[PDB]
Amino acid sequence: MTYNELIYMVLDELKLSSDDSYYTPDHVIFLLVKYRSFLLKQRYSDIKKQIPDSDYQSICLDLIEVPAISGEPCEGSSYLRSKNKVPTTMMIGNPRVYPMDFYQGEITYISRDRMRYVGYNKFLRNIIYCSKAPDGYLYFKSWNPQFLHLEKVSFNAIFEDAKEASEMACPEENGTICKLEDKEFPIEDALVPPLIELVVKELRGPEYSPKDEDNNAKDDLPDAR
Amino acid sequence: MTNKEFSDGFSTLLNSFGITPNITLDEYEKSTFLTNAQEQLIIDIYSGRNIIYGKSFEQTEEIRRYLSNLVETYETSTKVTGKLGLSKDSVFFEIPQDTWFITYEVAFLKDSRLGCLDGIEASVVPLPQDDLYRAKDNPFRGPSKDRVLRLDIKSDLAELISKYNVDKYLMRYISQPTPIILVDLPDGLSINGVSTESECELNPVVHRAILERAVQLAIISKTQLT
Repeated sequence: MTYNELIYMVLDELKLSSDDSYYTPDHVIFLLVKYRSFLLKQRYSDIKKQIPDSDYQSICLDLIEVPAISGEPCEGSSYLRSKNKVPTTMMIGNPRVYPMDFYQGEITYISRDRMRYVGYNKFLRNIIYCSKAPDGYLYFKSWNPQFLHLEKVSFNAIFEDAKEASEMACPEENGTICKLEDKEFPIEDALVPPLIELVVKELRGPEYSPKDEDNNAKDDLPDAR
Repeated sequence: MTNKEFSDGFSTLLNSFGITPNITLDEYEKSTFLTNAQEQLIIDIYSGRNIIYGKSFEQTEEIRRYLSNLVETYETSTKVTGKLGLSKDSVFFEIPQDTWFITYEVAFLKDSRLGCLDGIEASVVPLPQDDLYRAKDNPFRGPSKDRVLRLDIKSDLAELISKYNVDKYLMRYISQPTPIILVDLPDGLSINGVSTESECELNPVVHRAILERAVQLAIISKTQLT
């Protein structure tokens, strides 16, 4: 399913069809993207369960070599990093950075804290490690100077913001899908009816609430105007 | 009832040329009031606003048998070329010019992008202009292989917004009734553009209801200042 189908299901359940409606489809996109992460955490955080393939998305990143701090000699070895800021993954799925082929290569996505201290094991000196720095970029680290030649990776994970990771979606065979509404929403069908129910409950009450409608330099909500 | 019977029964009901006070009308006023009663009655019946029936266009066999003789079906494949619409995939079709209300309305699609669903009979959904912007991208209420959006515009036109090409336009409407003219009118006079005698085309069942409504209209006409 696509963003369009979910959005218009929510709108039609709410009957927000007129262009002169207070709650636009943008409210629907916001609520859908947040309630998706809410439901996924509620279902896949208590105890470890199988996560379907629908909850995931693949972003494609372009890597650039950057200094550790600045251009000094003693400031440590350089890191690669994605050109643009990367979405934050949830901790419920199977995050994986792969070199444009999911079935090959070993690039390990680890925590920020762990990546401070990796590769000291002599047999793990050739493994590329990944983490999202507080800067918001995906930083790469390894002890094997060959890693700095890496130019492109794809990252598959259950990203915490469907909109961000869908905007960073990888080019399809036909070409890029410009409109977000024509892209595919990241959620299993078994979680779609609950998601629609939660969003529709969220906006049902506000839909029929009064407005401060008189232009009279006055607050008109206490009078239910 | 025939025109002679309309006239005679109408005179009898008004007690024309009786000893008590009464009303005598010319055949032209009989035609005027009978036509007004006819159109008012059938509009009220279509809209369901008649208290005596309280029923809509095809909601019972009674109303079916009343307005069965006004429903006409129309086909057209000619598209008006030069017009301004609210969508690139918008085509315009002319209305038969005698329509009052469109009750059934259908479009046939001929597009190579429809696979083996060519000629799919698509329902024409009349949409308000508020809903149009948010219905263009609707995948459940917008244009599709099974949906066409129709908007009324000036010059008696129908803007059909469709995702696929529209070749034909099938429609069923309530038609203009032939007025009730009881006498060939002199030069200059006419009712609904008709000058000669013109018999009611509805069923004989509703002719008497038309008669009593015409009588009440005449009484109101002659007794609205007294």
